[PDB]
Amino acid sequence: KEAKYHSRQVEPLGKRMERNYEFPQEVHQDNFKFGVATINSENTAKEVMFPQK
Amino acid sequence: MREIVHIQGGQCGNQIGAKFWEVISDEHGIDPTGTYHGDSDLQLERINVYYNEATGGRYVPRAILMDLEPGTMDSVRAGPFGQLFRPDNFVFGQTGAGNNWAKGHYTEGAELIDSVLDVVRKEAEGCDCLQGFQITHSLGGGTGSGMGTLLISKVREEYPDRIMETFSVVPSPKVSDTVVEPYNATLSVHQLVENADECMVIDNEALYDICFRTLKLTTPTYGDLNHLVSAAMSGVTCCLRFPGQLNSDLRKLAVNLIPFPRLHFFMIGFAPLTSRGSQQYRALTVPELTQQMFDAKNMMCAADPRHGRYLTASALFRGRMSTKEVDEQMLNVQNKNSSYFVEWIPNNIKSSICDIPPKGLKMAVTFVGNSTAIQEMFKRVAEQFTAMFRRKAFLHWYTGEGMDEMEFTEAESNMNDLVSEYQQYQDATA
Amino acid sequence: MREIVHIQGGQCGNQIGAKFWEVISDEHGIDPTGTYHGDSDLQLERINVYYNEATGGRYVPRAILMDLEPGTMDSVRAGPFGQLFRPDNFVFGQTGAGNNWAKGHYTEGAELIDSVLDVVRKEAEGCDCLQGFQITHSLGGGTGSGMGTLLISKVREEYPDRIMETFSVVPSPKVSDTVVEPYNATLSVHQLVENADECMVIDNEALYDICFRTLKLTTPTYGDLNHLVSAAMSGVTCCLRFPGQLNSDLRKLAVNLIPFPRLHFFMIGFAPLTSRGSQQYRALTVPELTQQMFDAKNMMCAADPRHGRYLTASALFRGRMSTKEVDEQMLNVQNKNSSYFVEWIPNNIKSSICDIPPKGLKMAVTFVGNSTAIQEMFKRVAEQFTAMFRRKAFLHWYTGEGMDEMEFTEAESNMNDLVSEYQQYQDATA
Amino acid sequence: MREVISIHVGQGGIQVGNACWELFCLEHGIQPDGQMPSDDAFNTFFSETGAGKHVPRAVFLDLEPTVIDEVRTGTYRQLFHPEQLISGKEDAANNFARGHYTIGKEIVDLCLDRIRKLADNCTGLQGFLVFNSVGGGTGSGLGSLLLERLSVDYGKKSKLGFTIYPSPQVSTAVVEPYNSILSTHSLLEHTDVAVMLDNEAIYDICRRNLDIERPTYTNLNRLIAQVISSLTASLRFDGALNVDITEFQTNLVPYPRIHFMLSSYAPIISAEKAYHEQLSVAEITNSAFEPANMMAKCDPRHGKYMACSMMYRGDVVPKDVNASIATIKTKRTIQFVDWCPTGFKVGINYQPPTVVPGGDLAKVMRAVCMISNSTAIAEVFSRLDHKFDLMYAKRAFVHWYVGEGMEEGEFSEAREDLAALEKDYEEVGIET
Amino acid sequence: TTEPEKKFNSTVLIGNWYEERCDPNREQSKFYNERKFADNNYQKYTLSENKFQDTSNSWLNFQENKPEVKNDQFITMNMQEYKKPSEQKRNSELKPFIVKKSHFDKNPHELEEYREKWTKSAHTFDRMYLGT
Ligand SMILES: Nc1nc2c(ncn2[C@@H]2O[C@H](COP(=O)(O)OP(=O)(O)OP(=O)(O)O)[C@@H](O)[C@H]2O)c(=O)[nH]1
Ligand SMILES: Nc1nc2c(ncn2[C@@H]2O[C@H](COP(=O)(O)OP(=O)(O)O)[C@@H](O)[C@H]2O)c(=O)[nH]1
Ligand SMILES: Nc1nc2c(ncn2[C@@H]2O[C@H](COP(=O)(O)OP(=O)(O)O)[C@@H](O)[C@H]2O)c(=O)[nH]1
Ligand SMILES: [Mg+2]
Ligand SMILES: [Mg+2]
Repeated sequence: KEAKYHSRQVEPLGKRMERNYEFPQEVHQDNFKFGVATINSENTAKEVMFPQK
Repeated sequence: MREIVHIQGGQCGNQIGAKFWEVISDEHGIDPTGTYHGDSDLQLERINVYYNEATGGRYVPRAILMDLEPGTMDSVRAGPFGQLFRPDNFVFGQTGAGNNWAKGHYTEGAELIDSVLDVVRKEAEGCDCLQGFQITHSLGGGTGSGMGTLLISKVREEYPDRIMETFSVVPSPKVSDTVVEPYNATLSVHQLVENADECMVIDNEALYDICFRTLKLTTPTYGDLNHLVSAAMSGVTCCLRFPGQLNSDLRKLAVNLIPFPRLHFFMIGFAPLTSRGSQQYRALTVPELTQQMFDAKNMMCAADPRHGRYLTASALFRGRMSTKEVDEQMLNVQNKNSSYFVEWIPNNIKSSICDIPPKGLKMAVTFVGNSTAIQEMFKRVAEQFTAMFRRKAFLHWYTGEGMDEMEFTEAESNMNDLVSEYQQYQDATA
Repeated sequence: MREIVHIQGGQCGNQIGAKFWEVISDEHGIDPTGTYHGDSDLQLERINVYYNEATGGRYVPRAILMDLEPGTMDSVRAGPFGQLFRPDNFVFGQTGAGNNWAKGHYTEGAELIDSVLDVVRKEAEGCDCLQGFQITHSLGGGTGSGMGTLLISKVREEYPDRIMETFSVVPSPKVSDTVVEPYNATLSVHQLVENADECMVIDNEALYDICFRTLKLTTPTYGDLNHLVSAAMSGVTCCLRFPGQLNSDLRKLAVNLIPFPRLHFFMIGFAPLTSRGSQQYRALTVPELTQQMFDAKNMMCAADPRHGRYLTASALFRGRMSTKEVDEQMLNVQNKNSSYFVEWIPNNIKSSICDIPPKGLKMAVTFVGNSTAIQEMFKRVAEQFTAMFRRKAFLHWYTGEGMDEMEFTEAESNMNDLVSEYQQYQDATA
Repeated sequence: MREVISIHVGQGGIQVGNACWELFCLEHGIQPDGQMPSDDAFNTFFSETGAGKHVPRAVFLDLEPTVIDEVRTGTYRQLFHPEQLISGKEDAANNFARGHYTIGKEIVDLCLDRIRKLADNCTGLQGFLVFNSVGGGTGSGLGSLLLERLSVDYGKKSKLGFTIYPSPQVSTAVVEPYNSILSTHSLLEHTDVAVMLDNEAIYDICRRNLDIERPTYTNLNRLIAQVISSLTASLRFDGALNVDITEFQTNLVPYPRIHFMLSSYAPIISAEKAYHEQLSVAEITNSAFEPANMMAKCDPRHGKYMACSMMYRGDVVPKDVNASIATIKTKRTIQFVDWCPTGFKVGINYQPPTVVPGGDLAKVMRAVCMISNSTAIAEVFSRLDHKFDLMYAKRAFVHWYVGEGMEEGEFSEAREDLAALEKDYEEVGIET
Repeated sequence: TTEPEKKFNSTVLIGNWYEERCDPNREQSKFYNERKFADNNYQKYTLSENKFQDTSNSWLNFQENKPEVKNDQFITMNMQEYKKPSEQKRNSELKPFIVKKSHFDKNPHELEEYREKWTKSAHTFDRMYLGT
């Protein structure tokens, strides 16, 4: 009954301010890794030359 | 006969050789297990070029890898095509050169070189004969810059009649990797110019420029650069391995490329490199191949070549093409770029042909042109070196293992004299 | 099968012997009763060395317990494992000794010594091929040094072919446990150097040593101190009861550790002894153990081993360990401590390897050492003797049983001789 | 075949090292019991027992029993050796004279005995990482002597010090400036390199990223823990291009004397509102050199730059690094010293960073750590100058230094040491 | 700074408290979690047991509690190297550098995956010679 003082629901002790948003639970749960992207790997490194086709 | 051995130092040389051996193995049809799996008879005719044989029928590469630190060699061994090498050949220290020439050339390298020299002597004496030494390394790293040059020096002091080929990736100022790069680069250049029979520098700046502009694949990694260096490598030795109409060994290349004793620096370029989006679109023809292999952008170094006129240039065409087309194109180009060719050495383009092409494509061309334009890299390196040396910055280490300022003065003087003598012929007229 | 017999006298001898049979009881797999509940076959082939056989399959140790007072005997059977010992003229008196050496050797001891030699002859002849005798007793105690030694003299007179071993605990000046203590010790040393082939000294004062400065237990009790002596005692015969690469029985040690007839005094130690605190974080291997054995603190005798030099030493390695490391460590330790080893005798360290370590451990070593330093132990004991004799203190008590002062001077006469003779090798040069 | 000796002295080093070890433990999956639940990476900061658990290569030195007793009784009591936590009985009482001349002597000797034990166990020692807080007495006194002792005992091996200097405006003691000037002299002539981590800035870092207004010393200590990991990331994990400990003062020490630089870490954005931004390397680097990322209270803008060695950890392809160098150079706000036209040492690694469970940080896939040496570092030493000058005029608190075994003149001589160091910095910055 | 003699029932941080507490036979071992490690009175209604250290009973023979040591402690070398030619495998320790177990050896499938994908893949040799 003390948290909702507008001083406990903000400015906590030893933890980030609880700005309650909602993550998309389908991701972010197991190993979702922030970031813009994982430097998407392109097609081929070597087969570009020596076409093998 | 007329066989060649491969000894490499530093991480850069280690990687480059690890890729070149894979390229050659693919070309000859060697599978990772070491047992032959080629198809054609000519796939085996010249297996003496780079491979020795042990009991049981498997093949091993005649390469001795040397690196002062164990991480690079350990990583290289456990990956693909790491089991072909003889572990007895491996040699390394346990300290780490720390990018310091003093450490890599006077204190640590001097003691560490004994075993490497012994194994090199054994390998050289083992087989029928010798024709040259091809060495890959970088002038910017301490361990390479020191041990590689010292090994070349001792090798020349021991063998006076065989040629030596060395490739170094000089540090272009735009993209740098070490603050003390100019010091070791200039000092190694000095130590090499006096005793290097052949050197063909490859610039990573032009590497990146080409790997962006030509192929147009957005995010190539180190693998692509290493490959292109290796393909350029194989372009110069395919002649000694396969038959044709006009063979040309490394000594012949020296004969047709080096006008004077003090001029043994070359810049190369590989073609064709077609973008995945257009490979079906570009046509395969001698005029197009020649136009590209003379294209400015196709060469491996950022030093602008149009800033001077080639002293002499030779090319090793690969594949089946009528010699007349090559000769006619060479004549036409020599006429069309007269201003870009010196006027006292007529008929200054060399030709060659090989029958069996590379793996999959039809016509392949490797370019080796000693252009007066190579002045720019040394000029920029000297420009940074003079400023770096005005305040003796970072000089206390270099003096901390016995090497004094007199050695630096001598090295800088030699490099500047080389630059002056190299610009001398640019203004020379008949 | 070259069996051995254990005879203990006096309180100290009985207590140490009580635990000694306890440790061996567990290793072979003997229950507090004597029905086999071990696991492997290695614990029955050589179970004849210390244990006989009887009807019903119960194993009963061939031990002799002997004291002039009943208190000590009643206690041993009182605790667990007291059900094993033979109730058989099982010698005990009803007069007590009262810390009087003369009392235990001439009047009171003599009237009972005849019977004890009767049974000892009985048990000894039981073995097929006798190996030797081992006796544990005390010098500062009445019954032990006095009545026990007279038994030592008799045995030699009847079986010169077998060798005798002892585990002699002598008082140390620092820790005080008796006032007439200095006398009875000197009166006993003379009587062993003439008959006993091997003597190993354990100092009750020292025994805290490993206990408090290395083992680091706040309240060790006499129960704890007993094992340490027990730990070393069981390790002397490591090869005699299990297979191995290099079997080395007791007789080997005598010729291997006693260069001269009258320098058969050794000091022993045990390792690796590590406190309950760091039981897990230290590695047990050849390098670790070998450094602990020669540390001065670890040795079981009050004398510092760095005040002189060694002549011979024995190492009984236990557990499966590679031979090369043992030999290399032995040589490495020898050279680095040249100043501590006499010069005229070369190769003054021996090795031995058994096939099985004690239960609950992987590797273990017992050290048996001869040092010219052991002179430091007697001088303090002898020094006390001279100071307290000029007043004939306590003399009248010893003169009441017929022992005449004409013999006390004789006893001290040889005591110094052992000091002088044993010493002249501390700086003798060939 | 490579390892490092970790020496913690003083509470400041003890606590910070305490927090960092949690970060190290998770990175390799070593449980508190020491056993591994389920390649040769752990060798760098652990020593095998031959069979079973693992032990850390560290030795804790302190005088006050209380702090260590918590370590010897905490949730990680089962990691260190029982006999490597040497301790004394009497505290230094924040009087440096007690930690170097009267009391610290009786336990400094014990340190060398244990250390030579670990080194003997080691095979290829590379260097030392010693933590000492200048504002902490016990660390201050024992920091100075140890560096002198090690140099004579070992010689040419390198060493770095993650010191914790006082804040320009925030203060914890009242005599802190005195112990710094004395201690600083001990480190200039015996330490090849030192790192600046003044606690004042770290608070600023906390507010502008995490949105936290009651950080606790565990929160402050956590950030440093990741900073150390960045420097040693290459020594133990495979990568495309590595940078070694010996290759730190090869590219970060213009002259023997000038051996100080301040580091920064980023990006630091937790799961709260980190999703809303790209975190691409091109933009991550831009945050690197902003004045708000300086983990030390100084104004890089006040001066030029000598040479900055920045090591990346993550999935950054090497190419995206190159475009960064071009972007930074063209900028005009950050100006380089004249006599080092190229001074960027580029590092790359593959293993991404870790997150301690229940902490403020999140798990971002890209991480950049900067160790930059700047002429602005003279500001920190210049500002402490007035603190020393003002008090010594009236010799306040001096009377407790003369009576503990320290000569009065010791204070006077320290004045020249900092005076010369300030003069040299301005001397280097002048263009030719 | 000298070693003091035992005075206080162990549990205090006074000298020689680490070693003494390690003893399992002592009742002091195995203390209560909520004793210490207590954030607040109400978070956990009550205590819990955790145990202290993991040490053997008798100071000597401290290697007990490990079944692996028990298993190998009762074999002989003669029984370890000459057992039988049928199913005897080497046990000597080689150099780590020679047992790297290259990736190709790690996963056999990738070994055969290579080759046809790269070896003898649409190569042209039809040499332009009179004889051939
Ligand atoms: N990094 C870090 N530094 C701290 C912390 N707490 C205190 N300090 C610093 O430590 C300095 C003083 O040393 P302390 O750690 O407080 O105590 P100490 O190390 O035992 O030194 P003494 O007081 O002489 O015993 C202060 O000026 C603080 O700047 C902390 O939690 N983390
Ligand atoms: N082309 C190419 N160049 C590399 C690679 N790795 C490193 N380099 C170059 O090597 C230079 C540094 O050399 P260095 O590592 O110090 O030489 P070392 O002392 O032998 O290790 C850098 O400027 C890079 O450009 C690579 O995989 N490919
Ligand atoms: N280590 C050890 N020494 C003991 C023990 N009991 C007696 N001693 C030693 O024996 C000496 C006294 O021997 P004493 O009782 O007179 O022998 P006794 O005449 O046969 O009864 C003392 O100085 C002690 O050092 C014991 O349990 N352990
Ligand atoms: Mg024999
Ligand atoms: Mg403190």
